[PDB]
Amino acid sequence: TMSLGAENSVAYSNNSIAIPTNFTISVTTEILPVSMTKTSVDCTMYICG
Amino acid sequence: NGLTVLPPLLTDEMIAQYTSALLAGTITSGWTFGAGAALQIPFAMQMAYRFNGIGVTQNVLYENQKLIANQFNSAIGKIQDSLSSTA
Amino acid sequence: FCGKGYHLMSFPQSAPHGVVFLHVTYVPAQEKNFTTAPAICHDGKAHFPREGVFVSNGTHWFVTQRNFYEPQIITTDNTFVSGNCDVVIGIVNNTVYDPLQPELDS
Amino acid sequence: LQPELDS
Ligand SMILES: *[C@@H]1O[C@H](CO)[C@@H](O[C@@H]2O[C@H](CO)[C@@H](O)[C@H](O)[C@H]2NC(C)=O)[C@H](O)[C@H]1NC(C)=O
Ligand SMILES: *[C@@H]1O[C@H](CO)[C@@H](O[C@@H]2O[C@H](CO)[C@@H](O)[C@H](O)[C@H]2NC(C)=O)[C@H](O)[C@H]1NC(C)=O
Ligand SMILES: *[C@@H]1O[C@H](CO)[C@@H](O)[C@H](O)[C@H]1NC(C)=O
Ligand SMILES: *[C@@H]1O[C@H](CO)[C@@H](O)[C@H](O)[C@H]1NC(C)=O
Ligand SMILES: *[C@@H]1O[C@H](CO)[C@@H](O)[C@H](O)[C@H]1NC(C)=O
Repeated sequence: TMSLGAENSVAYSNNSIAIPTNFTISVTTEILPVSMTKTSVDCTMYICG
Repeated sequence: NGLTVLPPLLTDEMIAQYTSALLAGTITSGWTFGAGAALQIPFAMQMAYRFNGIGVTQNVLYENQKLIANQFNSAIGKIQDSLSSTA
Repeated sequence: FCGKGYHLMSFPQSAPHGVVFLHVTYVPAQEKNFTTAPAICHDGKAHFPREGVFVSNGTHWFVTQRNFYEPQIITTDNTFVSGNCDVVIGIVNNTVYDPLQPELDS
Repeated sequence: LQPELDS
C-alpha cells in the first residue's frame, strides 16, 4: 500500500508561535513543452503512390 | 461486454486523508505549510493577518472577534442545509 | 506559481521543443517556539504592532518581523493604539517605551 | 510633539 507522507501533529496552542531564525535560498527547475514537430502530408502521394 | 472500468490509483479514503492534511495545516499554521515547514500560530492571530492582507486594520478583528466567530459558524451551518435541500 | 517557497526571481533557459525556468526562492529555516500575544496593555490602553508580532523568550517581550527573528524593544513607534484594555481576548501587561521620555530631561 | 514640549 502506498504512503501519502510522514505523519505530523503541529504543536498548536492559543499562545504559541514559531518564528524562523534563518533561511535558505533554493533554486528549482521547471520544464514546459512549447512546440510540436511541424509536419506536412501529401495525401495524394500517401493514398495513391 | 468487451468493455472494462478500471479503479483510480488513490481510493476515497486516501483523498480524505489529503483533504484532512490540507485543512489541518491551514487551521494550525496559516500559509506557512506551503512556503516551508508548518509554523504554528493562534487562529485569532492568523485571522488578524488575513484581515491585514485585505487592508482592514488588525485591531478591527480583536475588537469584533465574537461577532466574526458567530458570523463564520452561522455561515458554515447554512452550507449543510444548502447541500441537504437539493441535488 | 513560480516554484515552492516565497518567490524571488527566475531565469529562462532554452531546451529542444520547450523552455526551462530556474526559479530562485527564499525558504525559511531553523524556527524556535515563543510565547505570543495579540496586543499589550500599557496605561489602560491596548497597543498593537504596526508590522510583525509580539513574542516572548519567557521573561521579556519583543516585537519582530514575522518571516525572520529580529527582536526589537516595544515602543510607541513600533506600535499603534486602539481603545481600552478590557475588550481584547488574550491581551498581556507590559511596558511600552517612549523615545521622547529621556528627552524630557531637557 | 508641541503639547509635550510645553513641559
Ligand atoms: C530574554 O531576552 C533578554 C534580552 O536578551 C534577556 O535579558 C538579559 O539577560 C542577561 C542575563 O542572561 C542580562 O545580563 C542582561 O542585562 C539582560 N538584558 C536586559 C535588557 O534585561 C533575558 O535573559 C532573556 N530571557 C530568557 C529566558 O532567555
Ligand atoms: C494587568 O494589570 C492590571 C492592573 O494594571 C490588572 O488589573 C487589576 O486586577 C485585579 C485582580 O488581579 C483587580 O482586583 C483590580 O481591580 C484590577 N485593576 C484595574 C485597574 O483594573 C490585570 O488583572 C492584569 N492582567 C493580567 C492578565 O494579569
Ligand atoms: C544559517 O544557515 C547557514 C547554512 O544554510 C549556516 O551556515 C549559518 O551559520 C546559519 N546561521 C545561523 C545564525 O544559524
Ligand atoms: C515546540 O514546542 C513543542 C512542545 O511545546 C515541541 O513538541 C515542538 O517540537 C517544539 N518545536 C520546535 C520547532 O522547537
Ligand atoms: C489559553 O488556553 C489556556 C488553557 O490551555 C487557558 O487557561 C487560557 O485562558 C487561554 N487563553 C486564551 C487567550 O485563550
